[PDB]
Amino acid sequence: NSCSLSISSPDPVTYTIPTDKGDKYINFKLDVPDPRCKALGGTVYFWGADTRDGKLVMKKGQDKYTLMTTYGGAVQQQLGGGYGYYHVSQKTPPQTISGVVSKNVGYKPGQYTVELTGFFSLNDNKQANPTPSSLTSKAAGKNIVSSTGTITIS
Repeated sequence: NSCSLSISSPDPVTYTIPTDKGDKYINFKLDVPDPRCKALGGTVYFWGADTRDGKLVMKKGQDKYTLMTTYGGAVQQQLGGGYGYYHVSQKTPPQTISGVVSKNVGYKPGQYTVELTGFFSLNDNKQANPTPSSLTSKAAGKNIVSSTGTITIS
């Protein structure tokens, strides 16, 4: 089938910097419709502009910062981030992506924008687990989505 993951970031996340290393996660609400597409395993693959592989970047105006974004939500244990996929069933809820700020920095206050993709690798006709090798042609044929959320530094 032909399906994609939603991207809904619910307003800027409030980054509390109590001790600089406070750290917080920015939530992007991803969701794949049609249980038929989800039945494959609806593997969640996302990437932004982070410095490691591409995860997320907080940017406002001319201030873009690359942070190590590793997501949770429903991720398998902790194997997340770029190429961090989970096993979605036809009855699995939307997949939430969480972005982690460079807590080694302690950025300056501001409402930054975070760019994220987050498609699901669809296999069709299997109902078990999609092929991660399909990521090699990610932009080709696959319904890669992209949105921009927000991070309020505090």
